Amino acid sequence: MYNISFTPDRPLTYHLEDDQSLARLSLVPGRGGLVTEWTVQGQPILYFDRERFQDPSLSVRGGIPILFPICGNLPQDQFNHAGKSYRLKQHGFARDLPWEVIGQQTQDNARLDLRLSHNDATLEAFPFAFELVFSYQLQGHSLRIEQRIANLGDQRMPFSLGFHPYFFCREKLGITLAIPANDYLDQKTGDCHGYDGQLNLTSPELDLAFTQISQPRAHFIDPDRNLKIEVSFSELYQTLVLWTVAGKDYLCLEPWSGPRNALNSGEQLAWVEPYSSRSAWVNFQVSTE
Repeated sequence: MYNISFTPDRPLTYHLEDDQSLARLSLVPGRGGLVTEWTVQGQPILYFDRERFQDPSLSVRGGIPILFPICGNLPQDQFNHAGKSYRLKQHGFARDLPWEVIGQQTQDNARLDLRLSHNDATLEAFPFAFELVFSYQLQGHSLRIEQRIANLGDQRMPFSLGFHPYFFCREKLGITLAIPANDYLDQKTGDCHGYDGQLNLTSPELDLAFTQISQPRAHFIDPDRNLKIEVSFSELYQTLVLWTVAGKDYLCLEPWSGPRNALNSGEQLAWVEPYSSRSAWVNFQVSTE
């Protein structure tokens, strides 16, 4: 008898936990400093397409992808800077590159520190000597990520930074929303719409961009699972995006420093002075309401 079998590929994965809160998280740094899965008391708070994550060429669907130096795409997939023209794919390249672990702490929480540095390939699509160090801290029932966006070059650096969390969500109908806006932008069509404080998340596809928010936070409550997921953030984030599609069980409540095409329009665009850096943070709190 002749047999042949094989174990698939599996990237270097870090595991974080608080055996007290029964919280465990999986972060795989070589794939964009990406948080893939997160569980509290064994229940999946994040959605993650494992099979898809197997073809290293497919975009990640689930977890918490990082958007830098832009969120969304650009017209013609480009932007001009100082006469010259540059090409950037949707959501930048941070999501597509490996990060290095430059730190670890286990006293006040489970803390993993990752670094993403510019390089020749990166400078070819974004001419700025950037350096990012993100800190992922896991405690009790929450996940906090702290960012330091640095410009190690000689001229101002414009940029956009975003987190694209895929929160687990099966029974969408019972979902209670709480987005601090009065209007949103259906990025699909490009038409605006009034927001009353609720919406049909059961619709075939919802791709809303709330670029006018009145609170440094937002959340949603799912009775079926009897718990709420709240997103809070530092002032670098001025836009809230909501992604969801019929079938796939996830609801994205994403904090963006700026909307699509901000690198070109200047809307909520951000800068980092030469040989300087700025910091920010995003927080994720789960509650058993």
